[PDB]
Amino acid sequence: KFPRVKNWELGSITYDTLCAQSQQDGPCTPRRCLGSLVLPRPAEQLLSQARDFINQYYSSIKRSGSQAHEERLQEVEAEVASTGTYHLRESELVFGAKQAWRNAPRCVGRIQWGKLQVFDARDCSSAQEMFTYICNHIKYATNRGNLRSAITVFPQRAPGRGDFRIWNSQLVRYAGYRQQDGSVRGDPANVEITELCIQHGWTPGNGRFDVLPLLLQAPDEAPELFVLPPELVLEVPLEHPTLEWFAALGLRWYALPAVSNMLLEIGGLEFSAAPFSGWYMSTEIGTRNLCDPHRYNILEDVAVCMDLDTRTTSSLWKDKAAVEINLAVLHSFQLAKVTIVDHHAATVSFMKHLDNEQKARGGCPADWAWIVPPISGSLTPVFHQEMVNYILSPAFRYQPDPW
Amino acid sequence: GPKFPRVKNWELGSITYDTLCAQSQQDGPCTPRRCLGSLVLPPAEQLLSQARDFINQYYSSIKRSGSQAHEERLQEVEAEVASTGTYHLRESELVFGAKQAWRNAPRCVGRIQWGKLQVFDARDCSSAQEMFTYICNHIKYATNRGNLRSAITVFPQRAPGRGDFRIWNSQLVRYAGYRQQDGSVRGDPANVEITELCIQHGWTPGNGRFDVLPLLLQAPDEAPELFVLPPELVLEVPLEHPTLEWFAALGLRWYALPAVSNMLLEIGGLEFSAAPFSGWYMSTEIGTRNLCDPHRYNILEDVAVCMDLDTRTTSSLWKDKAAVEINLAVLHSFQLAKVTIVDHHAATVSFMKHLDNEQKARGGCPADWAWIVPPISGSLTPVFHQEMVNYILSPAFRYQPDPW
Ligand code: HEM
Ligand code: HEM
Ligand SMILES: Fc1cccc(C[C@@H]2C[C@H]2NCCc2ccnc(-n3ccnc3)n2)c1
Ligand SMILES: Fc1cccc(C[C@@H]2C[C@H]2NCCc2ccnc(-n3ccnc3)n2)c1
Ligand SMILES: C[C@H](O)[C@H](O)[C@H]1CNc2nc(N)[nH]c(=O)c2N1
Ligand SMILES: C[C@H](O)[C@H](O)[C@H]1CNc2nc(N)[nH]c(=O)c2N1
Ligand SMILES: [Zn+2]
Repeated sequence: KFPRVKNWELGSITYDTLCAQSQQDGPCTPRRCLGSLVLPRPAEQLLSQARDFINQYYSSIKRSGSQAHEERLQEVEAEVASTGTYHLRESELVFGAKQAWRNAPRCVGRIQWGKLQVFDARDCSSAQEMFTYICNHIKYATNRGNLRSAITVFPQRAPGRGDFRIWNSQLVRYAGYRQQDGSVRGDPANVEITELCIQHGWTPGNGRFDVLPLLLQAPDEAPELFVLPPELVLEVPLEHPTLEWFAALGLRWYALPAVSNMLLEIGGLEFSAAPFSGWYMSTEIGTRNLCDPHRYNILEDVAVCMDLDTRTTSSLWKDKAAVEINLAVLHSFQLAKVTIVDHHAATVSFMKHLDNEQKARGGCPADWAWIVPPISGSLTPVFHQEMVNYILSPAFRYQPDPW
Repeated sequence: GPKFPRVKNWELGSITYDTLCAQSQQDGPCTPRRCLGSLVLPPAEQLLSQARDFINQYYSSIKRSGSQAHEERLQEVEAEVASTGTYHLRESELVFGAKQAWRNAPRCVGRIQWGKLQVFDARDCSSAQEMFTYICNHIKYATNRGNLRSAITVFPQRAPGRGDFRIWNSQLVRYAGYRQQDGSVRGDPANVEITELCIQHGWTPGNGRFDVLPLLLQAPDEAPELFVLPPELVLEVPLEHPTLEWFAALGLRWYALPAVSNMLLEIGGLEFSAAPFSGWYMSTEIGTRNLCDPHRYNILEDVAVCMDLDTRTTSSLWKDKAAVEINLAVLHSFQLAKVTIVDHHAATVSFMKHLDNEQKARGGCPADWAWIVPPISGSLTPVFHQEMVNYILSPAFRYQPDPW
């Protein structure tokens, strides 16, 4: 039937009936659960996704059955019948983008879902125009450190025509320069994208925190290279509140977390270039970006600066170092007046969100393994909260790298 | 290419495929519509097919699959179920299935040790006094004065039209939880119910934070009887911190032996309702869950205050700091007292090795990511970065309803 969802800290029980409105399969079956996998392994179709979304939309503005509702359904119906596709009204698009964020099972920032600035960029016809749009998104979202959630939406995909794409996974990323002695200077996650940029004519640096250029691709054209104006890219030097040697490590991170390679699906329409940004949760930088073994991997360095017993695991040097690194990030962002949220405040707001959604929709799709932060899991309330995972539409999806 | 789940390690870039999951006979809670992977609690013909499957597992494991002894044992079991409705396991079959149930347990991070398990056959036990004796023997052997040893004691199987053997307590060692007149709980809140049950059954209760509970043991079709463990059998470790000298003054302690006693051990359709097993602790079980869960001892605020942290703002990471020191204290104290313990780094490293071993041996390993990843320092350990497939294999350990 419907999943009984229990919170083990409070003894409380909800029933998820929102999951019944899932029209898309996930990776699991009764025989085996694949919930920990990061990636996923005619015109009547399109028409029904379209009607469904238009229905959601008119329900959202409390105008179901009305004249504008009926008329909008026929517009969509007439357009698909004749051209095999259709187009969204700006207001529908705004609604759709907001629902997509709201439906995102991995996002711990969804308390904010109704407060999203949506830029319509569907009147874009060149890489160069994409660059102008992207720069404005960055300026707006960054806002001198008082970060604001934004999405910019580029022209949808069209049958038998290449996609608009941003090649970079994030609008802001540090280069990863593969040294021929195996090692990597900079961010190992970005070795491939850095190499692509160089091949398309970028003059490379030799630092650990070199901001990449963007490769933008207008349909069926080679990607073009655009160096972002340094004044648009706000960064925070990292220093520790009590450990005065920490700043000497020469660490920094950018302020704007903007995903640029995910696909946005609304009403059966697909937007292959639709970068979005909010603000960082501190553990994203402090734990994953700086401490992941296959990223900057600074745990041992900091642990030695703290004069810790690296010899054995049981001294918990790793854990001690990690906490200070995360503390340094929160302190540094706070000192620079750049918006940040720690994992405790984050998960506390997420619980409140689960509650809002239970009353609003009868449930909330959430991915436990992603919502629970990378350190201090059970210290946060989400750890103790059962969650149901499923795919609702509108939705953000992964898509292949365009190369 | 391959028609089996693809499994990736994101730290190392390595790919595997799980073919073992194909052997799964029991469905879990998930469907294509929704993932319920994070939920904690999600006929002779029937028996025969389960039994045949197990005897096949057994003969495969001794490499006599297809043999005469194999086909004979099958006929023996089929003929035994024929005249009685049940069958019985040979001793070494019981040992194999006990070890295979542990090896199959998706939630257990200690499975590297699965081959080294002492199996105490107690299928001759006929009273509650006898259960207590066997349990005491288990505690003595498993504890081994601090040099801990994996063990399980198997009591008689469920029998048609006859009451189960049951240990009412969830563990062999558990602290009491006394509900106060002011609504609070003294001791361990996890154990309020079992505590009140012990009292109802005649236990004279203490009033400490760390009172060991008596066992409520139940022989077929009999009321449970109460048994107090002799204190010298129950090894405890006082908790101190290696540098913070005041930590020892908190008066915190924990027992050495983690022994689960309310789980049902299923082998070839046969159900062993009382089959307590024990290993040694992974340090975060004590330091993070037992000592810091809000609904357990909840000492995080206490420790933080002592460390002089700013408990008024989340962004001080005072929870994170205190939690680290509490885990360090758990480790340091067990080490100092020479009681076996494994930290969450060492444990996960060893579990990675287990996965590699099982990949070669069985072509996969069922594993519950939410339960394998530790409750602090998640992405600091390698299993965080390891994708896992979860499914039910048999023989298996299973949750069972509480006897009352
Ligand atoms: C406003 C502050 C926000 C915070 C604090 C936040 C937090 C997070 C975090 C921690 C993750 C996990 C990502 C990872 O660790 O790789 C995530 C993922 C995600 N977020 Fe946000 N988020 C915010 C805003 C937004 C916005 C504005 C959108 C889109 C409109 C969004 C959509 C998503 C999606 C689709 C994912 C999944 C990404 C993936 O599967 O790789 N979030 N969020
Ligand atoms: C040898 C050292 C062992 C270690 C370090 C270990 C570690 C763990 C840990 C950390 C858990 C998670 C439980 C929780 O967080 O509440 C667990 C669960 C489990 N273990 Fe072990 N274990 C060990 C031995 C054993 C043995 C000997 C058996 C059985 C013969 C066993 C069977 C299980 C089962 C069935 C679970 C799942 C419990 C549940 O779902 O409630 N383990 N183990
Ligand atoms: F190679 C890969 C294949 C699949 C997933 C992967 C990691 C996922 C991309 C990361 N998911 C988003 C990470 C991120 C970065 C910056 N900002 C945000 N962000 C912004 C708002 N909400 C999240 N997310 C790598
Ligand atoms: F109220 C509840 C309902 C369902 C599950 C829950 C937590 C699971 C009991 C805990 N799982 C066993 C915990 C445990 C304790 C002591 N030792 C061991 N142990 C020993 C060897 N391997 C594990 N596990 C509470
Ligand atoms: C294998 C595992 O599922 C994978 O590493 C996941 C776990 N949870 C995560 N959670 C967040 N927030 N971000 C991640 O990249 C991941 N990775
Ligand atoms: C809701 C969630 O599934 C629950 O809190 C789980 C998460 N992971 C766990 N992991 C372990 N090892 N032990 C547990 O009791 C739990 N509890
Ligand atoms: Zn699942």
